[PDB]
Amino acid sequence: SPEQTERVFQISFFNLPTVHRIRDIRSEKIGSLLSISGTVTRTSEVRPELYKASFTCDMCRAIVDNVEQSFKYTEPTFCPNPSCENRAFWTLNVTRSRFLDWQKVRIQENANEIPTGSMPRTLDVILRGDSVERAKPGDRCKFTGVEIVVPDVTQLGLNSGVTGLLGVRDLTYKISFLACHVISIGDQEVFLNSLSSDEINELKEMVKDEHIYDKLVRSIAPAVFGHEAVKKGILLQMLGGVHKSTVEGIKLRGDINICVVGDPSTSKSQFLKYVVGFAPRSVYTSGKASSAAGLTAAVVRDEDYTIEAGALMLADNGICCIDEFDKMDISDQVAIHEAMEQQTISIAKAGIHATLNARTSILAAANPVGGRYNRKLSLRGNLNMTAPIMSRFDLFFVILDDCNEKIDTELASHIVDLHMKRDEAIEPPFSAEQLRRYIKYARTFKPILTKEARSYLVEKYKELRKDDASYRITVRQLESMIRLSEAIARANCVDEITPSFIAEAYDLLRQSII
Amino acid sequence: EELTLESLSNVKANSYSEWITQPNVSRTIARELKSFLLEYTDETGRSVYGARIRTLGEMNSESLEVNYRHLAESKAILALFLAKCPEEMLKIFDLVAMEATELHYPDYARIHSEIHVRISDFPTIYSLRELRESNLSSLVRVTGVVTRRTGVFPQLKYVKFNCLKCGSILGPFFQDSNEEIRISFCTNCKSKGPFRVNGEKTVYRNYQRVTLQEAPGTVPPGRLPRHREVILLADLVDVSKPGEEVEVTGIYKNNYDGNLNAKNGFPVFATIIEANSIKRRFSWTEEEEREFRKISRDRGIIDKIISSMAPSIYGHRDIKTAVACSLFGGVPKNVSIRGDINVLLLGDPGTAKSQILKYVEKTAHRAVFATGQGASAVGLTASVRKDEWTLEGGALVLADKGVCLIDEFDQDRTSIHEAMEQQSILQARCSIIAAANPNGGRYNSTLPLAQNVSLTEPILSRFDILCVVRDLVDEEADERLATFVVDSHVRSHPENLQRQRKKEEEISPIPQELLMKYIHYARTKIYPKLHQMDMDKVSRVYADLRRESISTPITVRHLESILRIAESFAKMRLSEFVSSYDLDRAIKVVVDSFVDAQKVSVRRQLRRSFAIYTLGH
Repeated sequence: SPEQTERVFQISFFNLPTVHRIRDIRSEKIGSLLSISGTVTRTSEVRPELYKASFTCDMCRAIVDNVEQSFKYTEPTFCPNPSCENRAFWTLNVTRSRFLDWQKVRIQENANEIPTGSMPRTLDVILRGDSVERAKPGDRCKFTGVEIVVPDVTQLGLNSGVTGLLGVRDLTYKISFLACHVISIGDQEVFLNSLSSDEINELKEMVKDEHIYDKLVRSIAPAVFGHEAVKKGILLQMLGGVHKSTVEGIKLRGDINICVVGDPSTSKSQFLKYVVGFAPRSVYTSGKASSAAGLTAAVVRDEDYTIEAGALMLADNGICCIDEFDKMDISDQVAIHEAMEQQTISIAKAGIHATLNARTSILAAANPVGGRYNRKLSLRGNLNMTAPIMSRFDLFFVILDDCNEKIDTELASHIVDLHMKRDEAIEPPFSAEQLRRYIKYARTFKPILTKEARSYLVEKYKELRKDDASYRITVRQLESMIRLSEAIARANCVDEITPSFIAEAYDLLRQSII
Repeated sequence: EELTLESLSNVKANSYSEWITQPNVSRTIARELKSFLLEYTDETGRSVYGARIRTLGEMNSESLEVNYRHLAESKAILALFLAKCPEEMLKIFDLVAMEATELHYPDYARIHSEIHVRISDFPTIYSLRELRESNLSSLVRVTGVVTRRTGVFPQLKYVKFNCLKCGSILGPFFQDSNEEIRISFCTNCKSKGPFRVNGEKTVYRNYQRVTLQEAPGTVPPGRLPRHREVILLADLVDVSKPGEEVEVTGIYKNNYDGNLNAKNGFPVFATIIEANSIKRRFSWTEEEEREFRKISRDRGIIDKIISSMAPSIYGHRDIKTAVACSLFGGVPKNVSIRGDINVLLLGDPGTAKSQILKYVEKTAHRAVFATGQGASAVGLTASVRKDEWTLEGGALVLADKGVCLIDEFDQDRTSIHEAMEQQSILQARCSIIAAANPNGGRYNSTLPLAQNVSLTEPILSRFDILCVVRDLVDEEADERLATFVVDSHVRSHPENLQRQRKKEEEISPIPQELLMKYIHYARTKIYPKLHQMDMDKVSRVYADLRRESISTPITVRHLESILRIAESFAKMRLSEFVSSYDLDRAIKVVVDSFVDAQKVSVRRQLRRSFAIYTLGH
């Protein structure tokens, strides 16, 4: 075996008593160990930083080894051989030199941490060795280590600046951070093992409950009063459905996608906020203040053209909440329809071709034309959007204000009790974390269609066609029925699809038909 | 001296590369490499490397190929030494491979100046994210889709130099391409001097580098893949193309870059894999031709092919027959007749005409699918981008000799129509199959096809067949569609290859791959020949069809399409000579196209007048 060099030793320190924001850092704090809380906006690729360098003198063949390097690349000051006076002609050897892994992870303060909403202060966090690829861009993380100052390499020779050392040249200092430790602050059996024993017991009890479906539907949006159909649709979407692809190659979408249209002051945006909070790997945004192409994908030049992660990727493998969908561009809606059933977002600009899986569930909230839902107006065209997209959408919820005095008094009392008692007013059947665990278990489950379930789906599709007797119902409606049946089987914890589940799916589709 | 292989098994050095570098161990390694090429034994007993040498002689290849697994099977010590120091093992291996190939074939060195061993079937593959600085300077396999492929360019394998102050002579320094030769010294005098390139001893080799990047599945979902460049060795150039998945066995290596250090804020070296070898990830067979002739029938083969066509689609059997005729195609004619057979499908949403077009995309040898909203005329013509400037071929140009696809029939319609009049989209060189919704909505019987889809009357005449479908709700039809769809969902579902057979449920009598290969065989191995008597009857029928079009049009282009569709029916029967029934069914297809045009307006009168004309037999 080859002779073994001395192993590099890394020392990581965690659970520091205090954590400071990027804005909290100061030039006086440099040179001391510190823990910083923030979100990693970007992470540099892992690189072999020249931690130790080995040079060979061309004049006398004398060789140096493992020379320490400053911020700039360095060479031996004098030839190791006393006879040779060489100070140049140093040729590096990759094998004799030792390189540590290198990765710079840009970070920024939390936007919520900023009091006035101002731009968060950004800090450069250096990840090396095991710290490289120990965090992900866009994920909040706490970094512990010594704050550092980066001199100008051009001033070194490789605003105010120090001079007279550099010599005549001024030297400007760039603050940075080196993180000794990195911590991220942001099958059914495998999920059960990941769950603690108490969590497994609670999930088992909830799954054993026969009213689990209705209980979850009620638990959706505890603060919101009414909109039980929207709650059931949200629960079905979060549960999801099994993906399937035909032998001919056509691939159906397993994720449920819905679009909600209703009058203002119906808390559709509140439902979107609750869904975004509940769904892992989810991103919420307002449609009016957004860029259509930027949401789907991003492209930028990196120090050469590169590809930046899009907003839709933040929602990948999870629900995507869309607020002010009517205010958003119909071009963006058509783009979503283009990347809804086929998914597979791709880039062809800047000369670089990139691919994106774009696998996510879509939820939307919108104000119908005229500022309020019109029952006389058809379900299609109340919110201007592509007809194939409307067909591919699993459901189209309708929200209408109820003039009933009892409902008005109930909503008023619920809002007043909320304002008085904070979270105590809400009484969801299940806790948010328990419902999330149930959703994960149901996602681990893959419902299977029964033969009686298939016959029931046939009958329900025939009934939907009779209701068309055209544009409202289609084979896409049948696909939505299958997806909702899978979601209902997941919610009821039944292993296989049932005719009753298909009946519930048809009932939800008929409610969308209105 | 030469050490024993058992003595070489222990590295006995600071590194395994140093062990290989030690001259006695290097001579022993060369002897062991020749002995290993001789020692690897095939099931026949001939050396696998010896058979590779015979194949290299027959191919006149400049580079020998040696499987890494074969080196593990025999001289596993040499294999491990290569895993540690692939270049150190591979230089001696290349010398040994040249010696073996020359021993097999005299003057093989005169044929090839240098024979280089190439790895094959490398054992372990590492992802780019899994690849690290420790992986650098050692051979590794990488599976990923190339981000881009640079074109092959001339490069100096070695470069002699001239010192301006000294004599105009220097050693032919080999160029590893990891960095500039950068001798930083004069050969004639031991001091720094200008080094103008000298061609007296310069060696020249083709060079190409294709950046390697992880596949989107290889990267975690929602995460952009890491990219590490892959370098093609000389004679390994142009092995891969941009955007192509490949598994490359290459030594990862890091090279210092000042700009990289400036961007990182710390000294750093750019990492690029250098492939010692590359292993990158529809024609009818002859046995397939025999089986296709056996399965084909003199009569009813068109019915079997129509049942096989559009297996995903339910109903639309006429559309299936038209698409089958277009896919079978016809022999080209040059002096009016076009070899390609054009098909058009129109129907309300849910007609699955687009599904039939997708099946046709599989059926055609090099099909390209496009839609009117999805593809512009100029965009489908070509794409232009900076390379320097370079051009990209259009989609219609990409689909050649295999039936092309069109949808949403208006820039794409201009590309189609300019193609139909021009015979050029750049020639489309492909049959046209249309799956267009009528007026962007559910089909209405009152609208003639020209109104339902904007097009040219000459385009309708040029189409070998035109199809129109009207939406309707029937109880039996709903039951059939529901049974087929539920069966398709169960088939696609994981719970339900024998399971794949029960999943297919014999929806198509002819398997789709076998039918596409049979259409290709009936287009290439079989060349349909129009029958003269059937053609005389068809010419009388074409005169009658023009007269009937005047009565209630029909064109010589439609008659030529009848000849081409007769060739297509002969292909469906795999007959070198077009049958009279083939010509009759082709006249029926052209008559169906004429009836489909202005359907509600003229279809009843056309059917009454053409009951005798549609089929000669």
